[PDB]
Amino acid sequence: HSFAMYCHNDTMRAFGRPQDMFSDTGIQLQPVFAQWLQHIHTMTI
Amino acid sequence: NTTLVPCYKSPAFVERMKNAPDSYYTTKPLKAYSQLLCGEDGLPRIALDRLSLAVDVAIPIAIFLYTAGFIGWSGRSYLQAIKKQDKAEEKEVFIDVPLFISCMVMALFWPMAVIKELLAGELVAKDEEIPISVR
Amino acid sequence: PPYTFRTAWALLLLAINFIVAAYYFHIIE
Amino acid sequence: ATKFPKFSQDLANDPTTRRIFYAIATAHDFESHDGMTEENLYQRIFASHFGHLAIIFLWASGILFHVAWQGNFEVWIKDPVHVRPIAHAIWDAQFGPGAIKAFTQAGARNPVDICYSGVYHWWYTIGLRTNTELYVGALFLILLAAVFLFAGWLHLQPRYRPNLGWFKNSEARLNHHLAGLFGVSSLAWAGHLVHVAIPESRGQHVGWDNFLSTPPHPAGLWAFFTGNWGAYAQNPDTAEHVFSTSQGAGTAILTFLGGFHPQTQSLWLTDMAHHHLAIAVVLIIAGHMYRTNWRIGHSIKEMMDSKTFFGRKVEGPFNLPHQGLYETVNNSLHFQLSLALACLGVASSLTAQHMYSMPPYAFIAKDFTTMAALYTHHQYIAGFLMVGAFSHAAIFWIKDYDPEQNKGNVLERVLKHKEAIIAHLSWVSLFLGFHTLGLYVHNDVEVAFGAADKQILIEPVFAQFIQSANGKILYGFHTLLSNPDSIAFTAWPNHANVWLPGWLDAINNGTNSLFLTIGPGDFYVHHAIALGLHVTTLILVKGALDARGSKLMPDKKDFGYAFPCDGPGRGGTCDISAWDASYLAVFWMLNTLGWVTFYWHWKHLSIWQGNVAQFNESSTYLMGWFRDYLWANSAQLINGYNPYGTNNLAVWAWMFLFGHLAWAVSFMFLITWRGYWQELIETLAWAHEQTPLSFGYWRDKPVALSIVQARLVGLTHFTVGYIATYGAFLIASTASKFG
Amino acid sequence: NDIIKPFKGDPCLGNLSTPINDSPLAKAFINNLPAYRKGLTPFMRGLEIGMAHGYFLVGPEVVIGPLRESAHGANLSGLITAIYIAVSACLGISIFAITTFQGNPKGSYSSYSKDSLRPLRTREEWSQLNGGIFLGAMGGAIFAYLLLENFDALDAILRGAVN
Amino acid sequence: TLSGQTPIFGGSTGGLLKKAEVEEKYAITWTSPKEQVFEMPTGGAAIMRQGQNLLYLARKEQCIALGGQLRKFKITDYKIYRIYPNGETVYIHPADGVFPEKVNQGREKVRYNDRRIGQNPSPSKVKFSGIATYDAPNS
Amino acid sequence: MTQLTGDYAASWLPWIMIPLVFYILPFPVFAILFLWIQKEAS
Amino acid sequence: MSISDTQVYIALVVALVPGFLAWRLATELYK
Amino acid sequence: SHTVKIYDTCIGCTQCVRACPTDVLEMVPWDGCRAGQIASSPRTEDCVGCKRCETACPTDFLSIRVYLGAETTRSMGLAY
Ligand code: F6C
Ligand code: CLA
Ligand code: CLA
Ligand code: CLA
Ligand code: CLA
Ligand code: CLA
Ligand SMILES: CC1=C(/C=C/C(C)=C/C=C/C(C)=C/C=C/C=C(C)/C=C/C=C(C)/C=C/C2=C(C)CCCC2(C)C)C(C)(C)CCC1
Ligand SMILES: CC1=C(/C=C/C(C)=C/C=C/C(C)=C\C=C/C=C(C)/C=C/C=C(C)/C=C/C2=C(C)CCCC2(C)C)C(C)(C)CCC1
Ligand code: SF4
Ligand code: SF4
Ligand SMILES: [Ca+2]
Repeated sequence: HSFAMYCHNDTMRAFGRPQDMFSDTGIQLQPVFAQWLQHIHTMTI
Repeated sequence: NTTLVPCYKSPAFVERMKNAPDSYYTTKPLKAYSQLLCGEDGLPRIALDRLSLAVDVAIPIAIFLYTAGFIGWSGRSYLQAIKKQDKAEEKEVFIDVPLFISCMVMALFWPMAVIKELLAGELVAKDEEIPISVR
Repeated sequence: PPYTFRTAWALLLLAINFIVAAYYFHIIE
Repeated sequence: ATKFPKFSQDLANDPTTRRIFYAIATAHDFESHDGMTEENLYQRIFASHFGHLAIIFLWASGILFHVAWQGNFEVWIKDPVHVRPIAHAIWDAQFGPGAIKAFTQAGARNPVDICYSGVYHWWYTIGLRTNTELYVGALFLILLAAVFLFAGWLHLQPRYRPNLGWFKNSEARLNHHLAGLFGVSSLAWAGHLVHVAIPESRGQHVGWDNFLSTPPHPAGLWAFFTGNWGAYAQNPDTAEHVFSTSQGAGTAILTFLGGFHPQTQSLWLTDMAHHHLAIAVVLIIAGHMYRTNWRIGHSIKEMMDSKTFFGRKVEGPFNLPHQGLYETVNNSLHFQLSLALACLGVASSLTAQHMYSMPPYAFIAKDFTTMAALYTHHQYIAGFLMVGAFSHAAIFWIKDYDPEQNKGNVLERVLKHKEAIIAHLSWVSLFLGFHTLGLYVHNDVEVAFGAADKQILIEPVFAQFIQSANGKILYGFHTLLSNPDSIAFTAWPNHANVWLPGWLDAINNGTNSLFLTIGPGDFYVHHAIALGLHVTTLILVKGALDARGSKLMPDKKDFGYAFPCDGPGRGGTCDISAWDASYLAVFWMLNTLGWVTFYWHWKHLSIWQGNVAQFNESSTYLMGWFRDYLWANSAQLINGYNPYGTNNLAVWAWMFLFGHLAWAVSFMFLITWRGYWQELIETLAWAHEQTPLSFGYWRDKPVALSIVQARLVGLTHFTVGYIATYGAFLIASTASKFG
Repeated sequence: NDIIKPFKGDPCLGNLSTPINDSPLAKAFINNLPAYRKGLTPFMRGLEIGMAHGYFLVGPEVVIGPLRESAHGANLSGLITAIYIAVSACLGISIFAITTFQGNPKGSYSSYSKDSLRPLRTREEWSQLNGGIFLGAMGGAIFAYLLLENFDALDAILRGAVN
Repeated sequence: TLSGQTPIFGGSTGGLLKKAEVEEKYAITWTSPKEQVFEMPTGGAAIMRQGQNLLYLARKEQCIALGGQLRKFKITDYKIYRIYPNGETVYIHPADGVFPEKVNQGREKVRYNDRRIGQNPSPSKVKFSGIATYDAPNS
Repeated sequence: MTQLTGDYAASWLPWIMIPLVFYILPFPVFAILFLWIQKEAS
Repeated sequence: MSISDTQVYIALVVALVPGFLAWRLATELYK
Repeated sequence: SHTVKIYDTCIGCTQCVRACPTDVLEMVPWDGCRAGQIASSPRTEDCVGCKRCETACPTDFLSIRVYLGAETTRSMGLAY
């Protein structure tokens, strides 16, 4: 679930399917719990 | 070979002289490269023509092979110098530098030493002296 | 013993080798 | 106790997973199967060669069928320079629109693959012009493969199964293989060239319904038998002849101009027909050398034991004791297999070294990627055959060698001084690596600090003498075919150098690869290559001569060929078997051909792109090999697919990265060793037994795969990653700069 | 010598040991068909027999049936044909099982019959067979119906038209 | 047969698996004069009892690994049994009741070659024969 | 183009055999080839 | 002119002949 | 099912028996030694193949050889 998703992306971009790769534009995988902490650590000022 | 010409007459190599700083390194050596057989790219080269370079393809070879044998002979003669002493087990881990130096001065005239090693039948061990494997 | 068959097959191959060098050094044509 | 594998009983009772694996890797070692006799051994060797010949023919019919069906041979043959050959079609149901568009190339209306095999140029030269001619060739080879699958089945029937005496009839097999298998076949091939290939290169269509009526020469069948043989070379093709047309064509069918066809830049077809005709006659003559059953001929067994040289007492052939060698070679199958592989490994290197310098097929010198892949293919094939030639030398020493029959002969004299041989391969290897790496990294350091004029540059004036001794007037040695007044140039008593004006026209033309210009950068790689061939010979010779054993374990013959070690005692005996010297030498073989093919490719990539002065000025130091070859030519390979699109190199960019992974996963099987994985599998076996809902359970206990197997599993990945990475590099770095 | 032997070595039996019934390949194929595979419950015998038949039985009616002219209606006519052929076939083997297994089956299903070509001789074995044949021939018919009514959607995904 | 009180041990993960009751299983039985603690061959530590001790181990190497540990507690009265799944219990160590380092009478030279290892025959001699070079009834 | 097609004759044939030999037949083949390597010799 | 539609199927049934002759021989070598 | 053969070069140093982790080796009386002993291998189906017996044999080119053969469930040491 880390490396073999890089081989998923490496294969969709080679096929010419950038909309079914784990991109910010394809299938987004957002770091939800780390973008949350980035919000917590800047509103506490 | 005739494609190689001296760096005296070589358009690609005078260009090397033109854009050359000095600092210690590109004037004193680079004048001495003017006597070398120099390619069609301004790069000194080692060609093997005839008597023209028969002495220059012998100065490095004679200087190396003498001092390579000098290291080899002093290192060899020091080994038998301590095998006969029956102390060679620890004589090797703790170098006996007066003995090793005296084995180096024997190795100055090593080319004439190896001949009388060979002519005495003493340089090379006989075949059933030597530990081998099953064969 | 004097080597008579190893020699004259080594000196034969040097001979062929020295002929090749003879054309190499522009000696014989 | 499972049925599989049935050939070995003690592997069938193996309770673990190594019996599935060891069955695969032992399934062809027929001499070690349970309940095998020598009589039964050969009859299965023989019958599995028929099954192998059929696979070669079914593979060859797959080449023909797919270019007949999905290739563009008809379109290609009208312009063999500006259109790309099609290998086959692509059906990957998971392409996107960017890969359909990218791979729809070379005038195709569907995704296709560009043929880099050169079969298009081979068939265009030997006289195939229509797709139907390719299709009936494919159908014929399918049926020709059928008669060998049947023949293999036929010779396992008891009434047709040959006896041991027939197989060990060495003199009868040599007589037929020389005279019939090579002699008649090359005579037959000169028959095709004279009847089909040469006439169809001049425009006229010769086929199966046509060839019986139209003679290939106006003086056919009568100039030969009278002895007026010169009639077959009266008017040859002129220099303005253009291929596969009647304009400029001649009538000569056996003429010996030499050099290249000025329009295809290949050897003349008439020059090839005359070649195989001459080879056939020499080979047929050679096939009447050994007596079969007519008491006129030679006996190989008596040519060994002979000790009388015109009455003079000699020890044997060339005054060397060869007694007992006939019964040594004849009864040893690994001795025979080692000699066969060593001779294909030379014939396959020789294939690669000649087909780039002297292109045989029409317009193949102008297809750089095909020309590049064909060289790298046959050199890598030849490297493996050389490793296997020395592998089976090591099997021969272990299993089928005895000191009794070979007492005092030439084979036993080698073992008397096997350490003198190995110590000297050790010296040459040490000499050639100190002074090639040391001369490269001196050049690196001097170029690094700007003083590129302080490089040690040794002109390879001995190979330049060869080229001058063959015609190259470029250097100026002016001797011996560079000297027009020499004895060799003129051939004074006969002046019959009919081959010389054509050859010297080709060698002195700089637009071909025949005797390429050689510089100081070429000097250094030939010592890397020499260092490479010496270490990998050292590893293999050490493994063959120490297969009987050395002082670390003097009993290696009892333990077989492929065993792990002899424990950690006596210091530790990892990789001690003779098999581990074949394993260790595949790395050096791959490395060495990764210097041969790197040097071939970069030297030609500089000629092809016109930037010849890039190889000459930067192959003398190792960064130039790394910046101007690997880093420079990777640029369009790795951009086969970027965030912005995808092109026809998207598969080469993917196999390039595929081979990096296959290479890296090899290091897992090569660095980490068995007992680490057994303690980890022992843990996973605990987890599976103790967990609910996991209802499966191993029929055979999962064990970490064995020591000699991981060395083979890791060697397969290293090899597949070495070949997929460079295959993708070489194809994409050549077929992207160019067509 | 001769390749045609008496059937299992008994010359009086009304059969022959021939390359079609007694070959290493032919015995291996027939004796591993679901009717004869060793180690199957009668449900799995019928389930695997059923699905092979329901699958192909929808074919001959959706392309040369009366409804072949249209597209959505052709598949219905092919499915229901497989529904009807199988329901009447599974009606056949429920009433076969009732009428042959009635105390001492007259024929090849007797207790002392020793017949290998029909090993289901129980009426505990013919009832799971009926359920397998039915549920199999229904699922096979539906799967071949779903694959055919979605043929345009399936032709695209085996041609890469869906990217 | 076999009996004894099991040592104080909280149970491990390295103990018997499904091979114990399906193929066969081992039992080491020793007597201790003291209530001390020993290292478990399957990981951990257990307290050996005061009388007759019994421990079930998966393979024979564990038992002789433990037996070699018992000799460091000055205990040399241990016996190793092999329990087949049907239930009978064989005595396998020490096989004759005395430890194999000791020499008895009545034991036989088994797999003894009456030659130096150096003159084992070449593999070509036993070519296409059942035997190997190391059985080799010559000398 | 945006589809896999074939200009070659019988272009429908890759359409069915690429699924057949690559992801429909191998699992039956790997099952048959599994039953052969794990059969009792009784 | 590429090969016709029928010529592909002719090769399919022709190649079935060495497809079975391989079975002839693989089993005769006692797999 | 390995094959632990013992050769006549033993000196009865007894060291091979002690190193064996699985009690394959044991001493029998003999006469070709001052020790009057020689190793024997009565329990070789129990041989695990570790060659730990060969490391302990002090005779040059040692008298005891493990000949790794058909590997079974107890010669590979599997607890599962
Ligand atoms: C049946 C059988 C069986 C079972 C059941 O029964 C099982 C189960 C388990 C569980 C419980 C666990 C968890 C799961 C998960 O999570 O994940 C998944 C995975 C998988 C694999 C999954 C799988 C499942 C199944 C198999 C499915 C099926 C498939 C199909 C059927 C095929 C098809 C067929 C045809 C013929 C081809 C596991 C695991 C592990 N494995 Mg294990 N398995 C087994 C098999 C096998 C084999 C062969 C091998 C070799 C490859 C292995 C390996 C392994 C490793 C490394 C590991 C790990 O890591 C893990 C662990 O340890 O924990 C902790 N393993 N597993
Ligand atoms: C004319 C009679 C004849 C012919 C045509 C053959 C032909 C063949 N035999 Mg047979 N054989 C014969 C008589 C004959 N044999 C007799 C009388 C005996 C009894 C002793 C045998 C016993 C025998 C055995 C035991 C075997 C064969 C095998 C073979 C096959 C070789 C494998 C192969 O095809 O590779 C390729 C064929 C080529 C021609 C390749 C050519 C490329 C080579 C490698 C390079 C040639 C370059 C040349 C040498 C350059 C140097 C020339 C010089 C002038 C410079 C081949 C078809 C093998 C087999 O069974 O296959 C099924 C095998 O196992 N034969
Ligand atoms: C890097 C070295 C190298 C290079 C440049 C090539 C180049 C070539 N090879 Mg290859 N090959 C090599 C090494 C190499 N080979 C080695 C070491 C082996 C021994 C295993 C092979 C065995 C081999 C075979 C059997 C064939 C070729 C063929 C070809 C030609 C067409 C493939 C292609 O387009 O190029 C692509 C670049 C590549 C690196 C791919 C090469 C093909 C691989 C190596 C095939 C691997 C065989 C494999 C064991 C079988 C697959 C398993 C199967 C069950 C699916 C091409 C000129 C084909 C041919 O003869 O043309 C008609 C062909 O049939 N080669
Ligand atoms: C005519 C050529 C020829 C023939 C007939 C043989 C025959 C034999 N060799 Mg061999 N050999 C050869 C050439 C040949 N060799 C070459 C060229 C090499 C150098 C690599 C070797 C090196 C070699 C070694 C080291 C050994 C043999 C052994 C053997 C014997 C057993 C065969 C076997 O292992 O079972 C079957 C073998 C296999 C099923 C191979 C397993 C899979 C291989 C690694 C291919 C994997 C490719 C991979 C799947 C491709 C990737 C696909 C894709 C992802 C790209 C057998 C008599 C063994 C022996 O001598 O017994 C004592 C032995 O250990 N050979
Ligand atoms: C790139 C090379 C490479 C790869 C792929 C691996 C992969 C792996 N290593 Mg390894 N390792 C490597 C190099 C590599 N290593 C090297 C060079 C060393 C030398 C020190 C080691 C030393 C090492 C140790 C000591 C250990 C591992 C472990 C592992 C496993 C970790 C578990 C995991 O990641 O699950 C994921 C699997 C992968 C990431 C592999 C790639 C998966 C691909 C992308 C998916 C394949 C798709 C599909 C299945 C293809 C099949 C299709 C069919 C036709 C065949 C894993 C399989 C650890 C382990 O065993 O874990 C329990 C372990 O302890 N490695
Ligand atoms: C060995 C030669 C060879 C090779 C490497 C290929 C390769 C290929 N073929 Mg095939 N094919 C061949 C011979 C070959 N063919 C012959 C002689 C015929 C005439 C019947 C066909 C007819 C054919 C059709 C109709 C199709 C292909 C297709 C394909 C492609 C996809 C794989 C596939 O489904 O094929 C299926 C396999 C067959 C149809 C039978 C071929 C098997 C041959 C006859 C024998 C191969 C067995 C081999 C020798 C044994 C090695 C096994 C093991 C040791 C590795 C692939 C590139 C597909 C395609 O066009 O891709 C877009 C396609 O649908 N081929
Ligand atoms: C004899 C022979 C042959 C033939 C064969 C045949 C005759 C064929 C076939 C075939 C077939 C005929 C196949 C089939 C199939 C099938 C399947 C695969 C199925 C399925 C299914 C499913 C999966 C279902 C499911 C379901 C259910 C169950 C319920 C719900 C719904 C659903 C749908 C989900 C040949 C010559 C070729 C060769 C070999 C031998
Ligand atoms: C001159 C020249 C050349 C050539 C060379 C050659 C070709 C050679 C050779 C030679 C030879 C053919 C040799 C050899 C040898 C043999 C032997 C046999 C040896 C030896 C040795 C030894 C014996 C050693 C000794 C020693 C010493 C001396 C010192 C140290 C110690 C020791 C012991 C090591 C070149 C081109 C390069 C360069 C230029 C010119
Ligand atoms: S085999 Fe080795 S360790 Fe055992 S008694 Fe003999 S010499 Fe001693
Ligand atoms: S290999 Fe290990 S278990 Fe076998 S006899 Fe030697 S020491 Fe004992
Ligand atoms: Ca999508």
